Amino acid sequence: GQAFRKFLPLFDRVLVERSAAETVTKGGIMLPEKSQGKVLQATVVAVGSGSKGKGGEIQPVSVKVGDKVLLPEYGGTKVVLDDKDYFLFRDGDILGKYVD
Amino acid sequence: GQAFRKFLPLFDRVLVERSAAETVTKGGIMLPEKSQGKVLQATVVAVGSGSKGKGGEIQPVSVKVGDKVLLPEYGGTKVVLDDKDYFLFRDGDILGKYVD
Amino acid sequence: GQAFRKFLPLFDRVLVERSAAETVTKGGIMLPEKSQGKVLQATVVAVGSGSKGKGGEIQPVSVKVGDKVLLPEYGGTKVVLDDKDYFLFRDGDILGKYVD
Amino acid sequence: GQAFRKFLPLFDRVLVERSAAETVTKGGIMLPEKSQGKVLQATVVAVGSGSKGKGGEIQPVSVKVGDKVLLPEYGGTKVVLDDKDYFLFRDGDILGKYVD
Amino acid sequence: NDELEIIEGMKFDRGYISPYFINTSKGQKCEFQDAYVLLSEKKISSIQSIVPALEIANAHRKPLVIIAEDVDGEALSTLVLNRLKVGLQVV
Repeated sequence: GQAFRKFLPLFDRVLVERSAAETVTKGGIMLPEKSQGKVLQATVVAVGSGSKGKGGEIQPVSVKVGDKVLLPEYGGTKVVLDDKDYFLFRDGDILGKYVD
Repeated sequence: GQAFRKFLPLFDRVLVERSAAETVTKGGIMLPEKSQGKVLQATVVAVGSGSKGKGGEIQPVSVKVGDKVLLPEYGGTKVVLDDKDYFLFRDGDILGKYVD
Repeated sequence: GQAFRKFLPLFDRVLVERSAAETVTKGGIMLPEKSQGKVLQATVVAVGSGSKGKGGEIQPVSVKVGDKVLLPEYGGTKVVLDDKDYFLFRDGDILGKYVD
Repeated sequence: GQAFRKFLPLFDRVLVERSAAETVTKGGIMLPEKSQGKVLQATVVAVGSGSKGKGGEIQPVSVKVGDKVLLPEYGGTKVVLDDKDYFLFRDGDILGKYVD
Repeated sequence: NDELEIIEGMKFDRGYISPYFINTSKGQKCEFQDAYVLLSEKKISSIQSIVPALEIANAHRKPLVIIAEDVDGEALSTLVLNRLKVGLQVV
């Protein structure tokens, strides 16, 4: 597993950071701070050691720290590290991955 | 897995694009834009790497990019790529496949 | 398994001790004793022998006594040892681990 | 399996006896007989033969007659032997064990 | 007899929420000099919304008067507790 700010996820949990919400449209129109809601773009900051749900030997997590991911809109656990907010998901909950 | 617009599904998820709805009947009668609802014809645009639900080694997805498929009427996750709407299903949710 | 105050958890249960709640902010502002609620920082005081949920031979617990852990906000069983309160969780319920 | 008063638990069931409730505090204050409720300290009086929930060969019960155990607050089946009350639990329901 | 009374400044006829804020025995008044004023259009309920103002006031060693739609149980409890056990100058 790879730690982050002295925190290490257990099993197949992945700790991610949500991207900043848009405040100005592609034009010059600014948006209320109550209207952005929640964003589903995230970056992986920490990864667990392996999946306990696999029979026999545990399998490694399918994502690596630094990847950009598309998250579900209903899951996630809130954690605070150095007063900044991070979200903990299960490796099977991550909807997709972006590539460059 | 096969990517699409820099997006890659995870595990056994399939990303598809819905076909355009009919606007004029086989005759000359045009249809209201509120009456078409949702269409169950789709084309596969991206495919995941393999199924995590299979014991032991993961199995490949049963469909390939470019196939035309008949989707269920209740499932699907909404995603936006280049401001166009695509739908993410599980490989086991796809009802059928069309052949030429 | 490792005992604590003559108490030994069974199977994969872990006995932990919650940290003390904050009473004064980083400044000079004191906080009401009814406002702190519950804290999710804990230290492991006792560990069970192994997991009964694993097929075949039982696996050891993934944490060791003395570790600092981040707990869930909904689980835990209350126990009293020498009139002090300790909490019993399952090894799979512990959200994360801290490192130094 | 080990019998008790001509009664033998089946499979992985454990028959235990609850300890007597406190009637006087550490001082001189006596307590109403309606206020003690239920006590979670018990002693094992009978043990079953083995677990039917284990695939293949059945495994032995993890506790032995004479041990002192911490029980859950929600389970247990009531039985009467020689007009005295005993409680029947499953081997996996026992929360903890005490040692001397 | 007839009387003439001149009212200066800004008097708006609202009293202190809690007797605990009184600091002057003769007349039963809460009196401060060189005080910070915190104006809140909406009700103050949670401790997070109120703690920063108290921290700012205490850092500079000045009293604080909070004029707000209302003060709820948690923030009011914090205010009374700090006033009673610390001498924090708040109303």
